[PDB]
Amino acid sequence: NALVEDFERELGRMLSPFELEDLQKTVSDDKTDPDLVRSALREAVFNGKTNWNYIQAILRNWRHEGISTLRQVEE
Ligand SMILES: [Zn+2]
Ligand SMILES: [Zn+2]
Ligand SMILES: [Zn+2]
Ligand SMILES: [Zn+2]
Repeated sequence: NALVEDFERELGRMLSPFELEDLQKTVSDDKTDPDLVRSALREAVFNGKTNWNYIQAILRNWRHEGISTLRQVEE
């Protein structure tokens, strides 16, 4: 999974089952574009804050504003 692979490379560690499951959920259940997830990861990297919770806070701030696809944030 390229996305998981992005996460593990930046995090420098494997995702836990819970994180793997959280990612599945956000993408399928919550219908979040994987490229939107990846751009939250990008933004955490660009901030020098590559940690799970920080990436999720970026995604939550975007979800609050009704943003679930990368086009909505701008491709
Ligand atoms: Zn990648
Ligand atoms: Zn969780
Ligand atoms: Zn959910
Ligand atoms: Zn993609």
